[PDB]
Amino acid sequence: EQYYGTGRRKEAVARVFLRPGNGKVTVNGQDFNEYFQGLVRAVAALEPLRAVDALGRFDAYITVRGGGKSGQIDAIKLGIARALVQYNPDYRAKLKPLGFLTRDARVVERKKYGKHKARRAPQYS
Amino acid sequence: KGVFVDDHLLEKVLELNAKGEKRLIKTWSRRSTIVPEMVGHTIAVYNGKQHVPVYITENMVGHKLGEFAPTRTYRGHG
Amino acid sequence: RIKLRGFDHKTLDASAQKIVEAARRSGAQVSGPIPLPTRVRRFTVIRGPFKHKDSREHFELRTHNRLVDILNPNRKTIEQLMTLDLPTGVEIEIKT
Amino acid sequence: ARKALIEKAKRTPKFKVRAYTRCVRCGRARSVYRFFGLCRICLRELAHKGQLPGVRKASW
Amino acid sequence: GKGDRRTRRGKIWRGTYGKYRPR
Amino acid sequence: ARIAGVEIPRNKRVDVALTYIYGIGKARAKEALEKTGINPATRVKDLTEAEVVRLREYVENTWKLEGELRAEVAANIKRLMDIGCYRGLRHRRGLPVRGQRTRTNARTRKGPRK
Amino acid sequence: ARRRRAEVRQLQPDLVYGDVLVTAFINKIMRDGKKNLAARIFYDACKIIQEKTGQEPLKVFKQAVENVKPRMEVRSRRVGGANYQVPMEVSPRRQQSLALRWLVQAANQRPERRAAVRIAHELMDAAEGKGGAVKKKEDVERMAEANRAYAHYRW
RNA sequence: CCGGGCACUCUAACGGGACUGCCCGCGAAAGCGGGAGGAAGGAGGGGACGACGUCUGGUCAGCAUGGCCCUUACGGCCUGGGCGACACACGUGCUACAAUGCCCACUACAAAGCGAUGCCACCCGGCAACGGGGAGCUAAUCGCAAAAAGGUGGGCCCAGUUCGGAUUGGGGUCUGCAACCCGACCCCAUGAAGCCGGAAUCGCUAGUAAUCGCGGAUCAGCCAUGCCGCGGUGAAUACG
Repeated sequence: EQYYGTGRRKEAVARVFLRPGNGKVTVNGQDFNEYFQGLVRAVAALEPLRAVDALGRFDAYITVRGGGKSGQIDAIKLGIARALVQYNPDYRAKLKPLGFLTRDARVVERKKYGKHKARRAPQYS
Repeated sequence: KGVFVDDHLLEKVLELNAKGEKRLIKTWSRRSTIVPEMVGHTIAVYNGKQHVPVYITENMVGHKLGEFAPTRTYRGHG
Repeated sequence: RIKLRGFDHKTLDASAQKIVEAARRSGAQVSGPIPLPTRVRRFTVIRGPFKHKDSREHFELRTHNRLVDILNPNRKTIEQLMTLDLPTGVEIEIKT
Repeated sequence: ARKALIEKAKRTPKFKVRAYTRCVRCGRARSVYRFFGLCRICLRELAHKGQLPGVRKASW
Repeated sequence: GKGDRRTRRGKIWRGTYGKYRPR
Repeated sequence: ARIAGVEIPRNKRVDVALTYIYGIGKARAKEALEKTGINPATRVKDLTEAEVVRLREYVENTWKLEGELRAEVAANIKRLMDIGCYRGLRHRRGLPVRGQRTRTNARTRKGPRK
Repeated sequence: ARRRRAEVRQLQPDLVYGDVLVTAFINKIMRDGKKNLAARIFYDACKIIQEKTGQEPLKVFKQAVENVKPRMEVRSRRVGGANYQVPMEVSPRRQQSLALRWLVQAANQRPERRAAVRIAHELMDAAEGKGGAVKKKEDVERMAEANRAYAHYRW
């Protein structure tokens, strides 16, 4: 019925269900275009659908929790690049060579005692 | 609602103005509010070192006690 | 609802498989070890006695919560778990 | 003014604002951690000896 | 901005409400 | 003149114009639009004598305002400095009233330094 | 990079035209990270390359880059006891950064009302020979060659 | 939301995994370049840890401690003041000088924590600070709580300005015995400098800088723009 992909990228959680068909997209109970309005990074995690030509092989149901607007986006990018290699384990071809797999450990750093914002050191004489 | 005057001074005050209006009450209460009976007397208020007297008038009723005997000595710089 | 509090987890996780293992042998039917998100209290301290704000250090207080439920209660269940193996540093809780 | 001072924190006086956190093994007035009852340098040397129940040195 | 109390950005930075930012 | 205590602000809106007067900021201004019926939009040239002599009839009547208020606040100094009163004693000094440090900064009550 | 060669990061394409040089201008239009505001101002002004002088927002940008990219530059070096500005060919990577950057500066300084409004204008004029970045490119280039007296004073 | 379910998400314990281990290139070896598979490769990011020592570095004012000295006072209590003074001088910073902006409505998406004479849901009264009433939580189940920016679409129109919030006047609240000296928070009005800064100088290499909001500690309250954290948007460049 579905195809499932676990997505995260920097304190974000994006649960995807590549339920086949037309290509309509809902996250958290609304069209992808309603939620993600304004955003130009918002077109998007539907790009893994552009690495296996399947804009017209899948509608989408997604749940998402954490981080922010464009930080959630990169989660569904791991959530749509995983829900396609699950459907066709022969589709990681043109997915990891196209770099849509993996999961970026690019996390915001612990603020350091002394440096005003992790590294932005105090001004001295 | 709320107005604060110590009440060790307003005790003398309503005992002094009552029992024949004198003046010259020395005190360590600049925290008090100069209630309108104090009008026309002489309170010797403590700024820390000195008991500066004040001749109480109408021109300053809802006013406090310690603005009226400033703690610091300025005169100038140079 | 046997809400097990504590500081040390390795001592706390030996007795929450103890009132887990032993009530199952003594009734039914033991909710497996559930781990609550540990509530952390930190202490950041100027290492030196005087001035030296530039140099400090980090100390934390990890008090990890643990809940466990008894499904079909029974007698002998609260008398097998009336007298229980300690350890010196674990917190209990009884409900239903 | 120091010891007769630490005595003065032990005896709550005329008002409830007028109380403060002095210290126990330290007579220390500042940086008093009330949870621990300990005064930043009280705290730290006993945290390293381990006389503080499950108080770890962090690292993350 | 964040130092002009009499507005929205002024209360927020500050941690306050009133008219220009209410609850 | 034009309106109120004798001030003039056209080419902008009416409300923003009523700001430009002494004794009306952005709040008292939109409370005058309420009590007269003018709608803050209109660009002052775009107001007709009626709603402008309506404007006045209310605003020239309720508050004070120009000429005065300058004198009214000043008599809260005329008395303050003639009184005790420390607060009027640092009006006699040209010094900050509401309890700030003077060791440093404190410039807008003294002017650029010397 | 006393040690290494200092890694050159690739950029993303831009979802709208899939161009790694369109992300590179939008990053230099950026300010305070607010990239969502950085991206409108292109397509706000790309629309201004389309409305005014009906053409190709893809191609007016890519010309305005080659119309501000400086082939010869001069950096000052210390010899004898002298401060000689050395004639050198500014590398292609230096160019990209050099092209885009003047392009934001010259545009920001413009006397027009909205941000993109300028952005477009500048891009148009750069390809047309007459911009603000276009003066600056010739300034550097003829600042060089005026200094070919220092050509073997090049590393 | 009920049932109902652990697959998820999440939680928090124990495990797994990277080893230049596999190939190609070169090298006497070690080792470097490049390849594949890989979530991540070549210390994967950060933390913690900082050698014999140096600076007669710093703290007798945290504490202890040799000695000197004071023992109706250099002890001690107390009321009030000072530690906040202001002709000036320098450091760290805050908010700015606007339109990649401010203003107003409305609409989304965090994380870390802290919550009993506490966090205060929700009504009622107040332009409000707040003031009543009042529900729930020993807290992943109640509460702080709003994130902000952002997005929508309207206001402003280059104005020392709907830029900027100093200053002062007045009326107010809350804490507290007590806000003259000396508190914050609120309402009205006053709306100064400042149109980006001489000579000089500081920080930072990737999720860093920039920018944005949130907590906590100490704390009755508070003069936090400080400090210790948390995450949101997210770059520039590196010939040498």
